[PDB]
Amino acid sequence: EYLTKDSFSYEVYGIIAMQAAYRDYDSGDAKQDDNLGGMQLNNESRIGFRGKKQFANFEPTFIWQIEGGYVDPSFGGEGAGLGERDTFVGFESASWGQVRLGRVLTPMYELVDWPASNPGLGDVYDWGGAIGGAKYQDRQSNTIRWDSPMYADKFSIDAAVGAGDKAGLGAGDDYWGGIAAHYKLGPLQLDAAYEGNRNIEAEGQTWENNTYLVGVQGWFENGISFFAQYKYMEADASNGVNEKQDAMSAGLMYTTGDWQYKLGYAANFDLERDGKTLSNTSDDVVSAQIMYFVDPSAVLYARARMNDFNEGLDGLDDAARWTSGTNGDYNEYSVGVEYYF
Amino acid sequence: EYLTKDSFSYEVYGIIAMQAAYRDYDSGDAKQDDNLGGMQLNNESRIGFRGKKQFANFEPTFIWQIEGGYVDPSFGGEGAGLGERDTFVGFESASWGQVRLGRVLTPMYELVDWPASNPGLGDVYDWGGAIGGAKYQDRQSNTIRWDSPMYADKFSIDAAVGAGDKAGLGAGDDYWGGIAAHYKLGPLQLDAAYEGNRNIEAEGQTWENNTYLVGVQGWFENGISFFAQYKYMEADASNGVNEKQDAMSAGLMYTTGDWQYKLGYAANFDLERDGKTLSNTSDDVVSAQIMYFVDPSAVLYARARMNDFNEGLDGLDDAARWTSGTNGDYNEYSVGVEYYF
Amino acid sequence: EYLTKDSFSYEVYGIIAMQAAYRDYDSGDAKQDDNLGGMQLNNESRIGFRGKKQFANFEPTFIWQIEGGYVDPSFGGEGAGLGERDTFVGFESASWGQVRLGRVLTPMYELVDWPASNPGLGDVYDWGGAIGGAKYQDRQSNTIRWDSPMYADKFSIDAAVGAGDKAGLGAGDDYWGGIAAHYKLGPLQLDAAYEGNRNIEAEGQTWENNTYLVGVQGWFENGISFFAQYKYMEADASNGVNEKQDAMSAGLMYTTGDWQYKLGYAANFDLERDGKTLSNTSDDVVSAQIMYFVDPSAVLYARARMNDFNEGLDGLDDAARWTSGTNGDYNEYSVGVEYYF
Ligand SMILES: CCCCCCCCOCCOCCOCCOCCO
Ligand SMILES: CCCCCCCCOCCOCCOCCOCCO
Ligand SMILES: CCCCCCCCOCCOCCOCCOCCO
Ligand SMILES: CCCCCCCCOCCOCCOCCOCCO
Ligand code: NA
Ligand code: NA
Ligand code: NA
Ligand code: NA
Ligand code: NA
Ligand code: NA
Ligand code: NA
Ligand code: NA
Ligand code: NA
Repeated sequence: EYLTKDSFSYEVYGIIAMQAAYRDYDSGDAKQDDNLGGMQLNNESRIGFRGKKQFANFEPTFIWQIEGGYVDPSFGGEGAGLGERDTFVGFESASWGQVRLGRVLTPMYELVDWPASNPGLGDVYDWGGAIGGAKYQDRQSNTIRWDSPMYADKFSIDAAVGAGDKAGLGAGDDYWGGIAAHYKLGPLQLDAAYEGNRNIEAEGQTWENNTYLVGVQGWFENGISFFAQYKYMEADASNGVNEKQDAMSAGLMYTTGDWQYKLGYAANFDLERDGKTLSNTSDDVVSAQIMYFVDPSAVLYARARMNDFNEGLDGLDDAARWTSGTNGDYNEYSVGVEYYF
Repeated sequence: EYLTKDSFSYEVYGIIAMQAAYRDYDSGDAKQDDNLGGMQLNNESRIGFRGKKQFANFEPTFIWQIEGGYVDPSFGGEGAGLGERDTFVGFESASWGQVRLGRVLTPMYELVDWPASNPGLGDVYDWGGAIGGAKYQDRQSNTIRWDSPMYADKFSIDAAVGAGDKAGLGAGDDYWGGIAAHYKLGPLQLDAAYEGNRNIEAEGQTWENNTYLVGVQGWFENGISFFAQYKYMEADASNGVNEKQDAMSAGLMYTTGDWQYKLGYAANFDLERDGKTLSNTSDDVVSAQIMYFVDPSAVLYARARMNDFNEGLDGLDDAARWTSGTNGDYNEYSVGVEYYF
Repeated sequence: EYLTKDSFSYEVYGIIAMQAAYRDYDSGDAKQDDNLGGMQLNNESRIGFRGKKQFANFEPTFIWQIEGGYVDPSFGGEGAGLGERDTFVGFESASWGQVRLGRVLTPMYELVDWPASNPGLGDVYDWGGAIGGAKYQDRQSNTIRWDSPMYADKFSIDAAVGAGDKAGLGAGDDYWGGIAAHYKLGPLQLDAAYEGNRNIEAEGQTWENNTYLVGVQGWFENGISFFAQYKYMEADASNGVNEKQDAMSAGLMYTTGDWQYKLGYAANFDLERDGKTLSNTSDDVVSAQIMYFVDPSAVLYARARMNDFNEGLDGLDDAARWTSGTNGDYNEYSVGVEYYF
């Protein structure tokens, strides 16, 4: 008659996240600036379901999750389905960690996103950049991913392979594989990652991409913390063209009582095609944030950032290649709340 | 081990609503009548999640809600995302009421919908009418809305501002602001509202709209209740054209034991453009309903209505302006159930 | 303060289902084979809500359900809305069974799907076939369905009528009706069903379809179980053309301890148009499966199947008629898990 934790085979969880963001664009076209700029709300709130089950006849515990998408992001319409964010089944056991099948972050993307896309560094460092093909996937369906245990309390590995975007619709044979490693050393964590994408169809060619990342995170007792990463992207097209572009991201934090101050910087350097530097193909971003720990489950923040994007380039089909800079440079001021349950 | 109300940081709620609706169209084209008319089911059922949190370091209580859309409405395909209906975050405190950010009803729209679009008066009084620009938003994303407390147990105010439909996609600079007030006087409630829409792009112009509303609702001890509203819509286009149209809606109810009888009527009067009446631009609807209070949480109803729409007009670009009458006049018989938990 | 079953007016339920499926196509075009074939994950996981209410003033119990769609199927993108699968309201009472309004399986479709489309026989026997018009609906909105009680513990009937696919959007006047009956006697069940579709618009004509089904299922105590069905499809177009096609499906199972071995076969025979057999319009599939009962609430399985589809035909507008064979023959190896809560 009376319920316990065991009465249910699932848990609802949520991230309630609302940002009010004012953008000021300087694209060169005043109408486009009026259109893209101004105040919006960016509602990144999402609901998920998850659970576990010890099957009677198999030792590794079954796990599963189904996570909804952002319910009303800026620049988009209302509503999200279930299964748009990390959504998987899997198994776990103490001695070998976990394996997940479904829709998860790639090992490389996970590091690109956290720590290195925060606060607002993502237009440059996440999906920014000018390279052809596919530098990496991000959250990707049709994936198998292994997460190792924390060996000797210090070292862990994440490895995955998956189908590409066209392959997932029965429209291509693209695929990828990736791996990351993490090592904890006193106040530091060292990070390294790789992703290779193959059979990528774009601009009339087939591409292979290889992306490499090295990074550090540190947390010191006097309240200073930081991160830094360097990311190296290479791409080869089936007509013989080679491209390379590198990038970096860094952040510095000072935490005192219920406050975190943060500065962030990220940059993509000029792209190189067949040994030649394409001028003005770099991007950068500077960001400042103050965050208040309003509760153990929530934060309030204020943020200011300035994005200075590349001036454009063509792809290998002689048409403009789309980048995060195609819509122009902008600055943004924002405030927000996030709450976790 | 045993659960309480406090074990969860969310509540699921729902409105389970099904209507079987038979429409008989008289559009002037027999094939169109056959297509638009006939029996459908209108499943307006929806699920929502909501909760609150007292943040340790902030006095006003945090509130949130994520509401799904109608799961299978008539004239539409199956399935709704989370966040299609009222979906927001906010804060509340006894002395100042509540503030919500996200997707909510405008102050004007809320009164236009309830009481004045029920039962089935909405084709005329909600989204019906012939005026250019945007007479008002309805449920709108990118909104901040304040709801005052009930001052002196009599008077309350709802005020809001938000981004327009194009601005929410980064495709324009439309916006709007609105306010409503409610005053209790014996068995009556008096209502007034305003909305102003700006930078609305349509028919090759930019438009400003101003809409005003005044109303009454009454509930008497002998079982009679009623509502009546008058609504005045004005619009100015950037080429100098002015338009005006007004409207009304009224309803009379008799409640006895577990039954409510209801008659409803709404009309849009002829539109005026630059001081000249456009003939046959009016609409009206008459509706009758019997409702049974089948449970404290539910109702059953039967409803009959007749819609007589305008005979068409052009917009300022010399093409037909779409209205709720464009698909033709129709009558409708329906039965339904609604249940709340 | 403490919660019971009665504290909630709804239950969450789910089917967590993941299949890893490798397809090898032989379409005649090596690029198309590369595109459609390869490994995908087919995530058929879904979440639902359901509940009941005894209304104070009505004896038949109110029932409802809202079921989400597959969260990330193969050949499709991520995310599903609530209300994509069986989503309805209804009433139930011991003496007359249940009545549902909304989105449910048709009586014919329910038998076509289970037992007769498992394991992987659906390309041929569910949506396969070459006949014009609409052989039957499957899961359909705008439906009323009655499920009788089990009379004398042996005999039951399911009957339904509904609006068609165009009618549901206000774009046509299609409709259907169907019925099925089941008789249980010792270790056998006999099945029979019918569906008639009317006013179906396709290929420049209006169609009527009539589809008939007879079947048997058996379950014996020595671990042998089986099913077999015969399905007869007839269609008449408004220009006088008659089409007929028949089909079958059968399966044999052997269950011992926690294992089920299964073989399945289904076929569509050559279609006949105006008394003439259209050569090479048949399809068939053979499938083998081993299933392990890993828990009382879950299964693991491995499956191999070979599909051999028709070589194409034209519809009555002299263009290719789409069938489940249009993309070419393929074989498939898969493994999966399903778990129910
Ligand atoms: C980007 C890297 C940021 C590094 C932040 C500083 C980390 C720690 O600095 C404080 C050093 O702690 C040792 C204290 O040294 C002073 C000791 O003086 C003598 C008293 O015993
Ligand atoms: C302690 C680490 C210090 C690292 C300093 C290296 C900074 C590199 O800055 C230049 C990279 O290019 C980014 C600037 O791009 C701006 C956009 O350019 C407009 C036309 O491309
Ligand atoms: C508080 C009592 C409210 C009394 C409501 C009376 C409403 C009168 O009916 C108006 C509907 O008129 C329908 C057709 O008339 C068209 C004339 O156009 C100009 C409007 O004055
Ligand atoms: C369409 C033809 C498929 C026929 C397969 C029938 C095989 C079933 O074997 C039954 C023999 O049973 C011997 C053992 O009986 C144990 C008690 O069973 C009670 C009835 O299930
Ligand atoms: Na804008
Ligand atoms: Na939005
Ligand atoms: Na991708
Ligand atoms: Na119709
Ligand atoms: Na519908
Ligand atoms: Na709007
Ligand atoms: Na493929
Ligand atoms: Na998929
Ligand atoms: Na259908």
